[PDB]
Amino acid sequence: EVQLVESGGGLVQPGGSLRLSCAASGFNLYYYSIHWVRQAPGKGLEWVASISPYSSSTSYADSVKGRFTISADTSKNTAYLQMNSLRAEDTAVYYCARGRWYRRALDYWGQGTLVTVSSASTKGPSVFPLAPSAALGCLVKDYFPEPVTVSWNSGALTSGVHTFPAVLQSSGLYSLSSVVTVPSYICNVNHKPSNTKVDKKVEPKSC
Amino acid sequence: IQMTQSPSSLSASVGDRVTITCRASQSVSSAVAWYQQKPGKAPKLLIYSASSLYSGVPSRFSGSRSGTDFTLTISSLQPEDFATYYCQQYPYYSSLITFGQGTKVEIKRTVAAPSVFIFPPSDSQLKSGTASVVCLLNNFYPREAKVQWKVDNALQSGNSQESVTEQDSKDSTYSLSSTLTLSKADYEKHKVYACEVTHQGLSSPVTKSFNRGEC
Amino acid sequence: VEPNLHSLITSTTHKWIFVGGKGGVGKTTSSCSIAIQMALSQPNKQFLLISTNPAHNLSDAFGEKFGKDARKVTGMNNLSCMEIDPSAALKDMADLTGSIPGIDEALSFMEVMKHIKRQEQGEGETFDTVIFDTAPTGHTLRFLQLPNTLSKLLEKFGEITNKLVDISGKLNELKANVETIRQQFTDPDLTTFVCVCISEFLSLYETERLIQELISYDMDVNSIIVNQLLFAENDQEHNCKRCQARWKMQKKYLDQIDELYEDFHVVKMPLCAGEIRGLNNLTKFSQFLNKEYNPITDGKVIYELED
Amino acid sequence: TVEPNLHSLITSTTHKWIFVGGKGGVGKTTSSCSIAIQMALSQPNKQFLLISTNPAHNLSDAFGEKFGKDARKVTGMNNLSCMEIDPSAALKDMNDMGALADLTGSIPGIDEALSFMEVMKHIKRQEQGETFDTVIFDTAPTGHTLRFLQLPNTLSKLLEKFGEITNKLGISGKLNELKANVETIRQQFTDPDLTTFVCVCISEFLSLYETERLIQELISYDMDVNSIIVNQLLFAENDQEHNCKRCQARWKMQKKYLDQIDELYEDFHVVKMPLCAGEIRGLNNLTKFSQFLNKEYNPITDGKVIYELED
Amino acid sequence: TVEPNLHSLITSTTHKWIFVGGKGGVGKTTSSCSIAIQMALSQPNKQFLLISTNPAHNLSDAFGEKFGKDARKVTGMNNLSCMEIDPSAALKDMNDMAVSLADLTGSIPGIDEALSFMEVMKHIKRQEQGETFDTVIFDTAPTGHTLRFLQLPNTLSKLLEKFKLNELKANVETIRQQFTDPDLTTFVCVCISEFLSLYETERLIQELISYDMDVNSIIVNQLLFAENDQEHNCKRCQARWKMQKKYLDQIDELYEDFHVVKMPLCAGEIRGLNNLTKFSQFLNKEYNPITDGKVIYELED
Ligand SMILES: Nc1ncnc2c1ncn2[C@@H]1O[C@H](COP(=O)(O)OP(=O)(O)OP(=O)(O)O)[C@@H](O)[C@H]1O
Ligand SMILES: Nc1ncnc2c1ncn2[C@@H]1O[C@H](COP(=O)(O)OP(=O)(O)OP(=O)(O)O)[C@@H](O)[C@H]1O
Ligand SMILES: Nc1ncnc2c1ncn2[C@@H]1O[C@H](COP(=O)(O)OP(=O)(O)OP(=O)(O)O)[C@@H](O)[C@H]1O
Ligand SMILES: [Mg+2]
Ligand SMILES: [Mg+2]
Ligand SMILES: [Mg+2]
Ligand SMILES: [Zn+2]
Ligand SMILES: [Zn+2]
Repeated sequence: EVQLVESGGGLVQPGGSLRLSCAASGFNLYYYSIHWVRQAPGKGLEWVASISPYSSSTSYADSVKGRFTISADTSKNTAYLQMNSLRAEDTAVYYCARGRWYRRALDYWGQGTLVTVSSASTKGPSVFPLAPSAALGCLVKDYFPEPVTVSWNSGALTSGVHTFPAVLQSSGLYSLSSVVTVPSYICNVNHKPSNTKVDKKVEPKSC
Repeated sequence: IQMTQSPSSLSASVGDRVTITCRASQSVSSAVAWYQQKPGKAPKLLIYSASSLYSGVPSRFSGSRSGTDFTLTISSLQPEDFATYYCQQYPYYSSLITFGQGTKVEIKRTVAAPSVFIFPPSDSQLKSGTASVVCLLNNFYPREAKVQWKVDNALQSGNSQESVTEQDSKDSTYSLSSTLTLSKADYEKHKVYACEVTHQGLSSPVTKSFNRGEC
Repeated sequence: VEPNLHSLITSTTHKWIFVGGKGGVGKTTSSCSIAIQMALSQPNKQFLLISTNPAHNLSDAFGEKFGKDARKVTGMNNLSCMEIDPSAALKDMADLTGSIPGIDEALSFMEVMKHIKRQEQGEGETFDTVIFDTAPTGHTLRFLQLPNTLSKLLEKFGEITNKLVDISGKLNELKANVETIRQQFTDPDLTTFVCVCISEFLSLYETERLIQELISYDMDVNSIIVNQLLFAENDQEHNCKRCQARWKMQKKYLDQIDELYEDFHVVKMPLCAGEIRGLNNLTKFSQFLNKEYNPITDGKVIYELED
Repeated sequence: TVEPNLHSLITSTTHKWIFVGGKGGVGKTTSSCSIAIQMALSQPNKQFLLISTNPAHNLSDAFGEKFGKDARKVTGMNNLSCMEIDPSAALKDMNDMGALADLTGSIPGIDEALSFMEVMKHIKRQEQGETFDTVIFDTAPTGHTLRFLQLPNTLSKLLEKFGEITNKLGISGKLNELKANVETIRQQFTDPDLTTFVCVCISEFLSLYETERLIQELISYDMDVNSIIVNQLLFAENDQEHNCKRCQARWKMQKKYLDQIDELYEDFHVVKMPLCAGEIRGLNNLTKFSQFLNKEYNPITDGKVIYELED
Repeated sequence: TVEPNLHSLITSTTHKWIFVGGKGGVGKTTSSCSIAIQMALSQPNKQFLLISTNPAHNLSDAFGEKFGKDARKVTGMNNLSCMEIDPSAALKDMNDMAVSLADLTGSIPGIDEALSFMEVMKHIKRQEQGETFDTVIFDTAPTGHTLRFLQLPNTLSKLLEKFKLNELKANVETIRQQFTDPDLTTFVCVCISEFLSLYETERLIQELISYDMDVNSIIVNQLLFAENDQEHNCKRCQARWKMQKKYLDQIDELYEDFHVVKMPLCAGEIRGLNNLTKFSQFLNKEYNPITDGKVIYELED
C-alpha cells in the first residue's frame, strides 16, 4: 500500500512562488529519502532535489539551487518543495519519488503534478470546426495553461480519433487539433484550469 | 557528470533483442539504475545496481556493466515493452542524481503512405478576425515526413506549426497536422492554398489544395 | 529495594535525570523508555528528553526528526525531544568553533542553564523534568564535571581579567549560575543518574568505575538497568548452545551485580527478538521498567514487537 | 571483487595510522585489539602501538593488565604495546614539568586534545629519533571521534586567526612550529597509503544509519575508508540446531540488513564476524578471534571455534 | 463506497463542534462518549470537551464519576473532560457575580438550551481572543429539543436583526457561520434499526440539512447480527434480527452518501472508561460480526 501523492501544481508568473506537497503513505518517510524529479514538455527526466531526514541532509540540482528548498514534515509524513524565483524553464511535470538509505534508485513515484510558469493569463479555448470537405475535426485554439482533454460524441466515438499534442504559439497560448475519420458529430473540449466546457457541432459545408 | 545515453531512438519489431547503452563520464562503480516511462505515466524502476533485477520486473530485462559502460538488454521485445527508457547514476561519493537523455523504443512495421486532408479556415474563425488552415497527414509510417505550404505558388516560412501523434497502438502508425496561421487580411490577399507532402511511401509528392471561398 | 524504577517513574521531585553507561548497552532505548513511562504516569507535567550524545539517536528511535528546538513526540502530549546541532546553533548566536572538541558538552551545559533560568523566573518555554540520553561513560563524566571545572576556571579568569563593559560582573553572573547547577545536580531529590549496562565483563568494570566516579561528584545513582538479558532457562527452548553458554555467563555476573548493588534498583530487561523502535514498541518495552519483567510470564512480549 | 577481510591492511608495510571506530558498543575495542594482534603476528620485525582515545578505557580490561599514559608491551608478545592516556597524569608530568593541570584536565575536549598531542609528539620522534612503526587507535564512539579527526583541520584554521591576533595583542615561532606540525599530521591523515579508518558496526537498524553518516563524514575530510567490520553476527542458519525463536528472528533481521550493507558497500572490504559463545578477553581468546579478520570466517567450517574460547 | 466508519471524523483536525444526536434511547450518550474517547486517543496533543445538553444527564452515570457545570477531566484520560450544566447552580453563581428569581429562571422551559448556547459563546469568546478546548463534542437531548438548540443561532441573529449589543450580535453571527461550516461543525446521527426510529431519523436529518448543518455520519446501534451468533436459535433474536436486517438494507440504500457505522448489541454493560473504550473502537475500524464477535461478551463487569 506504498504510494506517493503530489499536489500544489498550478500556474505562476515568472519570479513568483509555488509550494508543492508530496503526501506519503504505506511507509515512514523519515527512514527513506524523498526526491523531486521533473520533466519539461517533450524533454527527459531531471532530478532537482532530495531530502533524507535520517541524516538531516538535503541536495539540489545547480539549475534550482538557491531558488528551491526541499523539506519534510515527519509528523505529517509529507515532503515539500518550495519553489521561489520561478522561470519559464521551470515549467515541468514534477514527480516525487522514494529512495532507500542503501539504494539511491527511485522505486516508488507519484502520479506527477503540473507546474506552469508564464506571464500569460488563464484563458479558455475557442473551438472552430474543421468541417469535412472522410476526415473532420475540431481546432482548439488559444488556451492557457495545459492541459486540454477532448472527446467525440461524449465518448461514443473513439475509433479513428487522433488528438494531437498541443503546440505553444508565439502568443504564449496553446493550440491543438483533434480529428476523426468516418464514412462519407460533436467534439467535447474540457479545460479545467479555466473551468470551461464547450461542445461544438461539426457538419459539412452549406452551399 | 554527464551520462550519455545512446541511441536516442530505435525502431524494432516484436521478438527482437535490443540493447540500450549509457556511458558514464567518471567511474560510478555499479551505482546505475534503469527506468521505463510510458506516455503520461511516471517512470517505473527496472534495474538497480547495474545488473540487479527489481521486484516484479519480467526476466527478459537485463543489465550489465563494463567499466563506465552500462547496458540495458531486452532479450525479446513484447508489445508492452515499447516506451522510453532512462539510465540513472547515483555514485556513492556524491548525492547527485543524473539521468541519461533517454531512448524511445518504437515499433517497426511496413511502409504506409499518408492519406492527406486539407481544412480551410472555418467561417466561425474568419468572423473572429484570424485564419488558420490545417493540413492533415493520417496514419503513415515511418515518422519522417516534410510538409511545405504554397500560397499562389509561393513557399511559406515561419508561419506554420506541426504536431505529430504518438505511435497508434494497433496501426503502429503516426499522424501529423501542419497549421499555417495568417491574419484574415493576408488570407484574403491570395486565392490558392496548398500543402505539399513528401514521404517515402509516395512515388511523387501529393498535393491537396482549395480556392478561397469557392466552397 | 524493588527491581524496578517505579519510584523514579512516579517521582514528583526530580528535575534532572541522566541516563548513561558504556557504549551500546541501551542508553537511548532506556532513556526513551523512561521518558515515556514518566510522561504517561505524570500527565500534568511536561517532559523533555535531550540527547547529549553528538551522534544523536532520538530521531532514529522514534522515527521522526528532532532538532535544537524542542518538539513534541507524535502520539504524546507531554514528551518532547531535543537534538542540538552545534554548527547550526552557533549560526543562530564560527564554524570552526562548532568543530572544537568539547563544544557538544558546552552547548548542552548552556541548554541546562537556559532551563534553570526559565524555571526560576516562572516564565518562558519550560519543562518540569529533563531526561538526558547521554554520550557514553567517558564524555558524560566530562560533562558532569563541568560545574566543578567551570567554577575553578572562572576563579582564575578573575585575576587575569582584573589584569586589564564591566566584565567582572559577567564572571560573577556565571559563577552564580554554575553554582546553582552544582547544587541542583548534587541534590538527590532533584537529580539522579540511571546507569545502563549489560551483564558482560567489559561492562561490569566500566559501570563500577562510572558509579564510583559519579559518587565522588556527589551525584546520586540508585538505579541500574541490566539490559539485553537472554533468560535462556526460561526460553522454553532448552537447546541453542550459544544462548545457553552466553546466558550462563550473563547469569554468573548477574548474581555479582545483585550482590554488590543491593542498595540500588537493579532492573533486568530482556534481549528482544524484535526491533525496539517507534512509540508503540518503545512503550511496550518500557512497561518492564515500571513493573519487573517475569521471564515465565511476560516472555511473549519478546516476540510481540511490531515490525 | 573486494575480498571480505583485512588481509591487505594486516600485511601492509605503508600504513602508519589506523583508526578503528564506529557507534557505541559495536566492537571497536575488540576489533582494534584483534587488528593490532594480527599485524603484530604478521609483521614480527615491526613495533606496534594500540592507543585508546576513548576516555572510558577498555584495553586494560580486555588484556587483564593495567595500561596508562606510558606505553607498555602486552604481556606475552614482543612487538605489541598498549596505551591509555590519563589527562590528569599527562598534564601532571607537564605540571611537574600544579593547579593548571587538574583544571584543564577535566575540560570537555581534553581527551581529544591530548590524543592529538600524542600524534604530534610521535611525529617529532620519527623524524629525529627508533619508535613505533604503526599506531592503531581504539577510538571513542562516533560523535567525539569525529571531533578528533577534524582537529588537524580545526587547529589549522584556528592558528591562522590566532597568529594575526596574538601578534598585535601581545613566541611567534612557537606558532609556526605547531602550525607546520599540524599540517604534517593532516598530510598523513589524508594519505590513503599512510592512514585508514576501519569502520565497525552491527547489522541492526540503529547502527546502519549512524555508520553511513560516519563514513560519509570521513570521506568529506579526505579520510581513507575502505573497510567495514560487521560484528556480532548470529549466522543462525549454520547452527545446525536450527531452533531458538529469538536467534532465528534476530538473525532474520541481521541477514536482511546484511544484504543492504553488501549492496551499498560493494567497493569496501566487508568483514563479517560471528557472535561468540564465550568471552573475547585475554591474550589467547582475542588472538583466536582475530584470525577471522585475516581469513574470512566460514559458518560452515569454523563453526565450533565460537565455542572454543577459554573460560 | 463511503467507508462504514467514523475514521475521517476521529482523525479530523478541522472540526471544532461535533453534535451527537438522534431519537430517545438509541445511544447518543454511549456513542458520544465513544466518539470523545476515540478522538482523544487519536489526537493526544489536543484537548477535547464532552458537553451534555440533555437536561437529564448521563455522562456521570456512564463514566461513574461526578461531572457538573464546571468542566472536569475524565479519570483515566489526559485530554478528555465532561460537563453537565446544572441550570440552578449556573444561575445561582451568575446571580452571585451580579451582586459582586434566579431559581425560577432556571426552571423556565428553554433555559437549558439558552445556558448550553451560553457555554458555546463562552468558548468562542476565549478562542477569538487570547483570553479552553480545541474540539467540543455535544451529547445532545433527543431530536426535538436539540433542533431548537441548533436553530438558536439563526433565531437570535434574526430577532436581533429586527431589533454592547453589537458584541452580542457579533458573537451570535460568528456561531451561525461556524455551525454552517462543513469543516468545523458536523452532526453524527445515532439510530436503531426499528420502524419508529427510521422515520424520526429521516425527519431529523432533512431538518438539519435545511439549517445548513452538515451531517454525513449515521450510527446504526444495537444490532443483533443473529446470523453470526454461533447459536442460530433463540426465536426472539432471529425474529427481531430478521426485522433489523430488513431495515438495515433500507438505511444502507438511502444513505449511500453517508458513513453508515453499524454497532452491535453487547451482552455486558457499556459503562466505565474500560468498556466504553472497548466499544468505541468499532467507530474507527468497522465491526466485523464474523471476527470481532467475541468482544460482545468481553465487557468488564
Ligand atoms: N533490550 C533490547 N533488546 C533488543 N535489542 C536492543 C535492546 N536494547 C537495545 N537494543 C538495540 O541494540 C542497539 C544499541 O542500543 P542503544 O542504542 O539504545 O544503546 P546506546 O547506549 O544508546 O548506544 P550509544 O553509545 O551509541 O549511544 C540498538 O540498535 C538497539 O535497538
Ligand atoms: N564478536 C563478538 N562476540 C561476542 N562477544 C562480543 C563480540 N564483539 C564484542 N563482544 C562483546 O560485546 C561488548 C562490546 O564490545 P566492545 O567493547 O569491544 O565494543 P566498543 O565499540 O569498543 O564499545 P564502546 O563504545 O564502549 O567503546 C564487549 O563486552 C565484548 O566482549
Ligand atoms: N450497543 C449497545 N449495546 C448494549 N447496550 C447498549 C448499547 N447502546 C446503548 N446501550 C444501552 O441502552 C441504553 C440507552 O443507551 P443511551 O443512554 O446511551 O442512549 P441515549 O440516546 O443517550 O438515551 P437518551 O435519549 O435518554 O439521552 C443504555 O442503558 C445503554 O447502556
Ligand atoms: Mg545512544
Ligand atoms: Mg571501546
Ligand atoms: Mg443520553
Ligand atoms: Zn539462541
Ligand atoms: Zn436471544
